[PDB]
Amino acid sequence: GGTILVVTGTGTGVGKTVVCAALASAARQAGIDVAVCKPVQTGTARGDDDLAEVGRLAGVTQLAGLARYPQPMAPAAAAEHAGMALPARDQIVRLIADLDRPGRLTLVEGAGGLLVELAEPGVTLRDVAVDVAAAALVVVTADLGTLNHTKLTLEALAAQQVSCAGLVIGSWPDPPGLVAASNRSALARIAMVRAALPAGAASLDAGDFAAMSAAAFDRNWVAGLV
Amino acid sequence: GGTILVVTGTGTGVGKTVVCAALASAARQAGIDVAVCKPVQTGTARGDDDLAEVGRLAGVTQLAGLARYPQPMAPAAAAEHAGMALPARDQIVRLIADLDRPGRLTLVEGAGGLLVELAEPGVTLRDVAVDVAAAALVVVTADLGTLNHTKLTLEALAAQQVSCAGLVIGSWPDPPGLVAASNRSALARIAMVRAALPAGAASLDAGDFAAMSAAAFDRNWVAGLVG
Ligand SMILES: O=C(O)Cc1ccc(C[C@@H]2CCC[C@H]2CC(=O)O)cc1
Ligand SMILES: O=C(O)Cc1ccc(C[C@H]2CCC[C@@H]2CC(=O)O)cc1
Repeated sequence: GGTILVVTGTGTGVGKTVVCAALASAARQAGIDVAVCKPVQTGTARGDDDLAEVGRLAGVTQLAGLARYPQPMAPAAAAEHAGMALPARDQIVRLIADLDRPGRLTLVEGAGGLLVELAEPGVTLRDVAVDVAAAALVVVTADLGTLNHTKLTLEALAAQQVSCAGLVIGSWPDPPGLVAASNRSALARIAMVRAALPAGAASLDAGDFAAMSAAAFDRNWVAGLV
Repeated sequence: GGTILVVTGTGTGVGKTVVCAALASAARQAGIDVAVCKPVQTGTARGDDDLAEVGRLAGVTQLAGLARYPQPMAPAAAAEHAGMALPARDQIVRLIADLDRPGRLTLVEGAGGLLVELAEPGVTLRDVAVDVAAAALVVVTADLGTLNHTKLTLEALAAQQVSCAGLVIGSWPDPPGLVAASNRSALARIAMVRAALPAGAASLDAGDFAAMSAAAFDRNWVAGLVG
């Protein structure tokens, strides 16, 4: 096959989706074919559609999903509220494996943090990454507390031999500030910081977002992904 | 010795200090001698003093500090900003060991989350807990995101065989929305929820705080903490 990368985060609302779009965009601009799988989407009642975000920000067309829940909650809580089960582990893993092909960078977005239940029973994006032999890109914030959450997430990855492909700071403030500046240096000593997306990047149009994305990542690392 | 509990949290600003005071208050009301220690305190330049707040809220007089740093940041960054060094591992252990005595509950309040560096090189409250044979009480929020952070924290505890003394929800909203309610039920399936402090607990005066504290915990769990 090709390269499967799961795009996780230290938590919820840390920029997972915008990073997935940024990497997608930078990889497409490197001539890499990109697909994104988001097996479970919640929050559809209020308009949440992370696949469409990547579609519009990055131009990706291979956008694979299995389930959509109206409530802006955890997949398990959203599915409980809807009275309908989450998808099965086999559906997620097989969808990703069917998406994966030579020459292609396939990004996998879960929901919230790394140990969030995505499929029955208590299957997580970590289990899925083990099953498809994917490495994990970990999206982190620049804010107070990001170091503990990052170290916690990287331990959980290594505790299951899920390789860490690096960190991305989901939102980099202007101008940084003492905590943000200190955190960025401390994060680099924990793992490779592959990018720090400027704050506000999620609101960019497709051309501006592509420009930002190409500049945010190191071309050689992107091109080395596949 | 007695019982040493480290009081940690899923992150920063989740209620560790108020939980430390609430459990100290509850233990003191059951006649248990309580000492609270804060190995590393930052933010002294804006008046942060968790030992002083624990003393204010719970009446604890046996309060032991060690390292203090002005800036309200992580210990490593706050020490580097002040031109100072982090304490060594053995200094934190000595701080705690000197407090430990039979019949006494010694609470060790961390700074930030569990894997925060408290001593060079990369020594965390988890290591300290191994060193002094302490279990860890994990303070959590009820907010969206708490389940992942709680499971991450508990996994990190088990990875070094640090027993989890249970969870405490540091602020419980009244009434709870769907997410808060769903989270409390899910949290109780991953570990014992020892208490759920009512929102605004940090503002209660001494009497109300002591009453809140006595209600928040199961008297038999508190009284069983130390013989
Ligand atoms: O995890 C990191 O980013 C590193 C890290 C972030 C924050 C803290 C403690 C904060 C700092 C000032 C106030 C205190 C409140 C608290 O005790 O949580 C320690 C380490
Ligand atoms: O960990 C918990 O407490 C449970 C939990 C919490 C939040 C999510 C993600 C979703 C939920 C809605 C917006 C968010 C969008 C996103 O962050 O991708 C998943 C599991």
